[PDB]
Amino acid sequence: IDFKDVTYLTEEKVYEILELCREREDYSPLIRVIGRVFSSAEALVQSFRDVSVDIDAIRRVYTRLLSNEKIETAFLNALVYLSPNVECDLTYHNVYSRDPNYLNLFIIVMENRNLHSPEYLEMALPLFCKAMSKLPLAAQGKLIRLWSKYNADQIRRMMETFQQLITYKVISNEFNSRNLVNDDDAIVAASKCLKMVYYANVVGGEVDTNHNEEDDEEPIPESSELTLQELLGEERRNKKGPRVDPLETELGVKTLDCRKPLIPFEEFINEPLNEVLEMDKDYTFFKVETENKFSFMTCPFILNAVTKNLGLYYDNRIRMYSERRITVLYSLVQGQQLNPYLRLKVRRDHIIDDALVRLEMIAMENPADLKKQLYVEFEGEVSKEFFQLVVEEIFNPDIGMFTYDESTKLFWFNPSSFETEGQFTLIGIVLGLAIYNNCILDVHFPMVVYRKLMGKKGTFRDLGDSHPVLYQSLKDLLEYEGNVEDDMMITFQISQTDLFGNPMMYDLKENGDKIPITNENRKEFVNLYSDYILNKSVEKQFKAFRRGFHMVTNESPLKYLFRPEEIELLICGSRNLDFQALEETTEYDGGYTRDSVLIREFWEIVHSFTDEQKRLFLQFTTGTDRAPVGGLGKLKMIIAKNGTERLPTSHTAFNVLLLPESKEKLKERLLKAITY
Amino acid sequence: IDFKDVTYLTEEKVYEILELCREREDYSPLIRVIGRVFSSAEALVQSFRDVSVDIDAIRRVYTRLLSNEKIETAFLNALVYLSPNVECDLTYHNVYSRDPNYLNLFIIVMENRNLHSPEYLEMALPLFCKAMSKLPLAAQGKLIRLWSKYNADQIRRMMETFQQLITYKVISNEFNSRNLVNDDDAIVAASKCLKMVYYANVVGGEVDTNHNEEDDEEPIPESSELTLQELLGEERRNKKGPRVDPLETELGVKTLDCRKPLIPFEEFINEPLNEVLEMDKDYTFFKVETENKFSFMTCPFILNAVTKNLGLYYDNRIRMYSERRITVLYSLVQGQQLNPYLRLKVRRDHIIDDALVRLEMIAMENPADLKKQLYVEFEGEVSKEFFQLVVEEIFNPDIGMFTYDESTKLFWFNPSSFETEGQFTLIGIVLGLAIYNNCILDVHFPMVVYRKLMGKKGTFRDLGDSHPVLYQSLKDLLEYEGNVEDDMMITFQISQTDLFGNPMMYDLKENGDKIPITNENRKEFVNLYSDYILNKSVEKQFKAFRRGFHMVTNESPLKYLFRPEEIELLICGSRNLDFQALEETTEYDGGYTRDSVLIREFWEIVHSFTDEQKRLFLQFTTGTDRAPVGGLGKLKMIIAKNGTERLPTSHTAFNVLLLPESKEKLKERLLKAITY
Amino acid sequence: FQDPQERPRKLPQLCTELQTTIHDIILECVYCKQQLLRREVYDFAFRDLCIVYRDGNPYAVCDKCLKFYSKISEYRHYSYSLYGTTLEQQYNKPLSDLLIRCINCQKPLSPEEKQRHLDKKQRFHNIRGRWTGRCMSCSRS
Amino acid sequence: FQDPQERPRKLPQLCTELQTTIHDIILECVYCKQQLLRREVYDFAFRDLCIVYRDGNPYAVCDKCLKFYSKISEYRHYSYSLYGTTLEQQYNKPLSDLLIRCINCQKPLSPEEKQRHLDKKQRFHNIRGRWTGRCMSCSRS
Ligand SMILES: [Zn+2]
Ligand SMILES: [Zn+2]
Ligand SMILES: [Zn+2]
Ligand SMILES: [Zn+2]
Repeated sequence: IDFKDVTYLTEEKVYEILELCREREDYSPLIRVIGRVFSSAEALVQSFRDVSVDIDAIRRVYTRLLSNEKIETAFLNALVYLSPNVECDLTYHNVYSRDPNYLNLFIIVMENRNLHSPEYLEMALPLFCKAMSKLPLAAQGKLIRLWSKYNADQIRRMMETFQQLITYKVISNEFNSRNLVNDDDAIVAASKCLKMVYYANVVGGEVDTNHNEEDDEEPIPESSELTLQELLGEERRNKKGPRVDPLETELGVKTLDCRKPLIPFEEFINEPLNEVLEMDKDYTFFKVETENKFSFMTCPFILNAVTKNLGLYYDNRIRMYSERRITVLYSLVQGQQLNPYLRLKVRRDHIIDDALVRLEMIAMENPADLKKQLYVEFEGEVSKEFFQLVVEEIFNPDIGMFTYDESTKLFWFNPSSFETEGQFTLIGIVLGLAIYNNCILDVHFPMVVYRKLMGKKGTFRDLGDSHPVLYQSLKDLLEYEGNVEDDMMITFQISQTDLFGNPMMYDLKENGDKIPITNENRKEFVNLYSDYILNKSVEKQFKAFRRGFHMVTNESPLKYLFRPEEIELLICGSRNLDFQALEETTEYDGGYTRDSVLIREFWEIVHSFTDEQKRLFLQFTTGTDRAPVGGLGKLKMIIAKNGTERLPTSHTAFNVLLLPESKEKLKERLLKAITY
Repeated sequence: IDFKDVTYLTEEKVYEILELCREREDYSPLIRVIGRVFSSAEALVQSFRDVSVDIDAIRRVYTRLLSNEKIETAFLNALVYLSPNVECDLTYHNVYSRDPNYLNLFIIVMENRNLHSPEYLEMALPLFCKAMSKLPLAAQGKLIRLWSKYNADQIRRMMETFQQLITYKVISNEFNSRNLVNDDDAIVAASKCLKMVYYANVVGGEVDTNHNEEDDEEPIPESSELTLQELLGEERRNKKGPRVDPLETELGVKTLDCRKPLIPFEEFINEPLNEVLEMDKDYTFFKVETENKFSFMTCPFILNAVTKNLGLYYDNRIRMYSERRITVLYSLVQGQQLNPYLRLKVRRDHIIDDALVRLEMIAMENPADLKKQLYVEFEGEVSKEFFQLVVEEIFNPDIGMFTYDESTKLFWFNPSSFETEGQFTLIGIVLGLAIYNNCILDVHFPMVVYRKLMGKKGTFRDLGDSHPVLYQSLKDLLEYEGNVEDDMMITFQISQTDLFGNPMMYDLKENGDKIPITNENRKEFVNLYSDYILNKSVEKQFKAFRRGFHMVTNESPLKYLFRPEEIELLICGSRNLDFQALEETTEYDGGYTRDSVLIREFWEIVHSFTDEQKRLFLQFTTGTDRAPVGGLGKLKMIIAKNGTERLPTSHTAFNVLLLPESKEKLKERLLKAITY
Repeated sequence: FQDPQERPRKLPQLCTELQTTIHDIILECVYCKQQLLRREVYDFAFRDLCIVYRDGNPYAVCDKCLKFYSKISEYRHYSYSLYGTTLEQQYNKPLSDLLIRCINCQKPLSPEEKQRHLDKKQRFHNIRGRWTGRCMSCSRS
Repeated sequence: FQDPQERPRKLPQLCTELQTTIHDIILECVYCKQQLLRREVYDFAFRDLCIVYRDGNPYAVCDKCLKFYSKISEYRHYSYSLYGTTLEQQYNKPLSDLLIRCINCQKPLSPEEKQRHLDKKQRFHNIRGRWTGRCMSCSRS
């Protein structure tokens, strides 16, 4: 009668819970006894059976049950004892090799809506996640492709399951550098569980496996490095590529291929992990996997925009520390002179024409040395403000490479450039050199520019943020009803304005005059013209911009860590403004301290001004009006009290400000120097 | 009646303990109550008063008391509570500046002979030692000079007090590298307490502050280093010298000045500290004093002969690591070629004449580079066996520098060398180069040679181990009774044999023929003739040997760590022989492991032979018959299994032995190669 | 010496076509153009190093530039470092079926040398997509 | 220029006897024999550096060899390193009454710079019997 040994939670167990809710009087342990074998290892292999699971069963089974109160305490304690001795069911027994049936014990446990109660996180839930994080590759692949058919709120509350755990775990422990964060296994697990949820939103959302770019021609390395591959005979085979997550390889999908997920990617971040985690050795866990520690950079979606550069700063430094260490070795054993920097001779009249033959020399002769740290020198007379000298000199309409669109307030690659790919190389290089040296720029690019760099082309979806007056005039074709041959006089040939002013007739078809557009190939007219201005009018120019960008950040994990939205806050900076964090990120060099008066005079003169004029000040200290990406005190302020009448000595790089040993004795001339 | 508030343990308290032992019936707490205020801080300042202490009182006071049983438990618990809050009586209150009276609370507590019971070491005794280790300098100076009047057994049982504590502390804890030994404060204290006992045996034993050498002419440094002192203007003032312990400076005495202590120095060693302590960072505590850690090399007497070189090996390595790092810098910025070694070109026919112009070039041109690691090269064709090529080539009578005395079986500096100071320079240098590179030599020097190098001359006491047939013939003068003018025909002039064979008449007095010896100036005849052969017949030759020795180990703490007895086991090696430690100090290089047969074949063929022939084998693996100083496995054996018929490839430096992949297939030719 | 299939790729493939023993092969480096040392001569066979053709000239390496430039690629092009276990789960192949060379001497890492890395848990090194290790001749101190 | 008392020892003692300002003093190094740089010129006064006489020639230093050879003495002749407290108990003197220079720039260590070492518990350096520190110009990154 009691049905103990046979499979639990079935429709037979639905009638058993219904008839044991019949005659409720003194029924205290019988419901937990008739749900206890649900909390068993092999009893969910067998019960409820590209899978063999009945989702149509269980999501009505749990509904019938909730007319009581103690069963969530009864569901809990069985799973405390389930989870370790089922963790070794794949750690040691390795049962996915033995069956594809096995996954069903996760889903039935997962669909409990009273998991929303936080009483599981004492011990119960995370070790259920740990074996779920210890699943093998194709085991995770079918599991994720099972979750490619969810609704968003099913993914949302499943996302909110692990996020609430990593809400719980930061308020659990005080983490330190002897109190390491990668040795705690649950946050390793739950984020790796959330990675599958994050990779669910890839394959569950908008998919475009097709419109990738031309595969980026990885740079020819130097004559020494080419030699060694011929010495090792591996000149036949090519590189296996960058850092690649295996779930990208296991599902065969890329997150770059995802246009829109179920719920957008920026919601999938743990923020309080970031503010307590040091990526100084988490990046050491990234390039060097360790025994009892795992890298959070292999779950990059959990990090906000504040944090993913902070490891990329650490990544470039180890490529710069090594490129310091290389020319150590060349002066030692080869006797070739110590060149520990990317020195950059320029003249302010010719900095494009200076750095073109400068960089393309290093882009030809020794392609390695671009990974050395940037160091700018003028004639006569730095590197942070150097980019500002380039940016409007490159984003000038008068230099002939870009157009500004006033409504969108963003730039765009002008396709009317003739033999300007050389100057298009540098804007790629300086875009890498800004990123690689971690500097901020005042750049207004559409996101399609960042979208096209990572490896996915421009679509109809990217056309609006580029220029909507074209984009509206093609969606209005698609949002029309009429017989568009008799209604509209539009054929495949168009009129594209040269900077002479004359629009140039371009048959996007093989004969755009001879074939017209109907209702059906209205889709085909978009799929030529949406890609026309965005991808293939500027295709030789963009690849020469891509080649400039690629040979700076190819060896960087920038493609791995980042999405094209995240590049925008990474190369273009942020528009926020803090000062309470500024006054605490200042070690007392020179002698001046915070509570003495001439510290708060800078604070009060910018707080007298509005935000744009505080940024007019912070152009001098940071380098530009654009803040560092995310937070403001991530670059520290630097004070200097060294011996007045004139303007204080203030750099952009080392963030210094000279100070004489009252409040309003220098501020008029100081703001004068600011607004000069 | 009870006498509570007034000063305790006095003769009034002697009659009080006697009259409270009168009528013993039910007297359980009264003796501990009448000894409790003895266990008080300020109550021993006042009681019992270059000092103001009554030793005549207390060493009969404790005698009258011991007719009972519970008072050693009663003496204990008061001192548990005394010791921390009296540790800050000089750590914070700093009472030695306030009085010289204060020291009396240590001595009264110390003279308890029931401290020999080990029940103090739970908590009680070491913190009594800690404040005694926290005494200031001149506070320790009078305290030690108070203990310059002890008997030996009073020092012995006081030595055995702290040694039994450091017997207790090693069996207390399992010490590691995360389980540091210098952060434990009691062993820091008790050894620093034992240092005073060790420095008691200096000033309590035989003192000779007078017969120091000529002050060793510290070498002229290189032209770069001389320049910087002229750039810093400090060419006026000289160096303050080596590592110097402040108690040597506080007492004004040196341990080198001590001929014989109360009980000899070699008894003052903790052996089980040495076998658990790593000097890898204890030497880092030696050159760099730290916050919560103190260097045991500042108590060098606690270490045996096994251990004091093990830090001196680490000391030379940091002088060799830096001298590697220096020629790193010269090839970098000066562009002067990487010279990371003391390369040594020789020809086996001329190695003295090779290394004389070799070393004296570096002893003149760049005096720094002798601290670089030794590297020997012949023409045509190493550095460990190189010294063996020098030793008999220097200790030959046929090379004309030394004589061998067959009875004593030791060498001696022959004073009959004419213009041989150049060859006397090298034997100093090679003696340093053996030590600095930590190599063992087969040298038979008298201890006076090591005695004269550290800074104390040769006495009558050192004459016997040099050559007793002279030494007996002057003590027999002193152990005679007769009127030695009418009895003995001896005047101050002597007959000293040249290697021509002719004895040379030498008036040791200003006119040794004209003044004869009587009973009184028989002392004066020794004090000329004891120093004659030992110090001043060879004085120009010994200093040229000293100058050779000095400019190799001046910057080393060899003078600090070591006594002239300890140099003998340090430069001359040891005559012990282990093999069980040899077979465990062999990591399996090549492929051969221990339990396979050809490992124990070396063991069994040397264990078939007697000891001298096992040393005939170990001349090939270590370098000579002389063992490493102290233990045998301190140099590791090295096995090699790489691909036979011929003799195995076996080095002296890297201790390698080639092995083909049975037991008696190669041993005849192997022992043949050994005994060739 | 121009077409790939006619010129030999290894010194065992060369020495008969180039009419020599392993000893008296006449060769010049790619960096230093010097007569290679005889220990260096023999290893280019054993370490299975591959013949460079600069201007139709069969070049080899010298060892002191071989260990140098391998240290250059180690410092300049280092992607990640992986356990010895982590290839058999991610490349999913036996390591003796895998061409992993030495990071210093560039001899292909031995079947027992690779099992040290699973025994003593020591990590490999990935550079330029290629895999590297530490050989037993490159394990002395 | 030969007898010690007639030739001046410092540039403030020199510049009047050698008839100049602090700016237009004509000097050559001891290592490089070059016209010293003007920041370098002014510091030899302020860092109180002392005039070398090679063959009766008043020599000074250049800074890049000054910081070099001070690093040489740091690496070659290093005796022990001591807390800022540990001089006032063992030398038993005030540190402002003590000539401690910089280990890098060889300016005499400032009375506030020495109190950093008792504040932040940072250790001095003894070399050649002389004492050294780290100045505030030599504390940037
Ligand atoms: Zn070569
Ligand atoms: Zn190797
Ligand atoms: Zn100079
Ligand atoms: Zn300085």
